[PDB]
Amino acid sequence: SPQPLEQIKLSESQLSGRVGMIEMDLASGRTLTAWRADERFPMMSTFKVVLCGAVLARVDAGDEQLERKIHYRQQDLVDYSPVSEKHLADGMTVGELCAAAITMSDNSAANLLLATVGGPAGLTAFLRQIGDNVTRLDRWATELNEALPGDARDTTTPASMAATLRKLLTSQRLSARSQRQLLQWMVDDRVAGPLIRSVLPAGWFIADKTGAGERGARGIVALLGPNNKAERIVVIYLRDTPASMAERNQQIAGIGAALIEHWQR
Ligand SMILES: OC[C@H]1O[C@H](O[C@H]2[C@H](O)[C@@H](O)[C@H](OCCCCCCC3CCCCC3)O[C@@H]2CO)[C@H](O)[C@@H](O)[C@@H]1O
Ligand SMILES: *C(=O)/C=C/NCC(O)CC=O
Repeated sequence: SPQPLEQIKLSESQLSGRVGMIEMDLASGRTLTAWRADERFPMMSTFKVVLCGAVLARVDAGDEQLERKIHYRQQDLVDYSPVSEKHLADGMTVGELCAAAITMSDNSAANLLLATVGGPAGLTAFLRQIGDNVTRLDRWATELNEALPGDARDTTTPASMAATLRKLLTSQRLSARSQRQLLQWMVDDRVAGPLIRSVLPAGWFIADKTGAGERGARGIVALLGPNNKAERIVVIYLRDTPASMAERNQQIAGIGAALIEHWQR
């Protein structure tokens, strides 16, 4: 594979879409590779990691409990609720809802959690509280993936999302237990984790949350590194490409291949 930046450019050319990417040292925040890092991209389901960061902050403050059982109804369900549709009778705990939202991309679980933090506006206020003045959530689970051209709703930038993920996982804004929990939910992703491991060389750590939307929108927020360590945050978003899901997945994997082959920088 060519150098990371060269591969990212080739991906735009081949997809006829915009790619946004940041490679950041998790421990220090040093930005290593950046491309359209300050441009806007729909977050799609990747917003679920920030959502659970807001939930964890409420737990730390004594305003929420991961054990709290939420009983919900069938009319509360939205498109794609693999886990939540199975618990209409017994409900799910707040912690279970976060595991479902992050590890299975369960949309109803995400919406139930979103309401507890004050809806899209409340999650946006949490982002401003931790110093992210760019990322914004405006709609609910299904509707936020529309990715209309030029629509700033439900967007982030690679740079803001990477900085926000680092703040949630390592800045001590969240308690030690909460930082560990958020990381473990990413490590446990069932949608893409196993698939990524199947193509990663031996020795590489992966934790992640992916997302997809209209007009080719696709994205992943991840922790990656050799020697089985979460060395760097890697955020890649794609938008406005007519390419098949398979080719968008392949182009993202290709950027990963470039990073892996040329990791020392
Ligand atoms: O010399 C480096 C490596 O070259 C190949 O590894 C390939 C691997 O066989 C292929 O499957 C992968 O595709 C890339 C898979 C990327 C997976 C996901 C990346 C995500 C993770 C973080 C966020 C963005 C993308 O590339 C590597 C590097 O060329 C060899 O198979 C491997 O033994 C060797 O150690
Ligand atoms: C999180 O990103 C959920 C996205 N749902 C929309 C789709 O999966 C459709 C992608 O083509």
